[PDB]
Amino acid sequence: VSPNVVSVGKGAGVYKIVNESSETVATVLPSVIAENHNWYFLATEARSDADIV
Amino acid sequence: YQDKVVDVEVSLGTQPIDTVGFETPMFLAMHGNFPERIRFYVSTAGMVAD
Repeated sequence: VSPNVVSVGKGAGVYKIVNESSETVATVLPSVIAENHNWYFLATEARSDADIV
Repeated sequence: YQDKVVDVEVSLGTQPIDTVGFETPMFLAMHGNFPERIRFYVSTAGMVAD
């Protein structure tokens, strides 16, 4: 419930965490590189296909 | 009659000249982002700005 901030993480047990987002990697990446370009390895949390392509 | 004890002419044969370049391509798209007819870009980050 905004403006509160919530973060979820793993403990004991067998399950997985999936996060949705109103944005997409393609539309977000240009802003990041525009703000700061001091990195070389690119990794992403988006797991599905087009996000990787 | 002459008005100089010494006179010197100097001529420069170093004039540059315009040349054609076989590198830059063009893509004729459909949009209204900018008013002029052509824009040059050096990276996609520049295009995303416009």
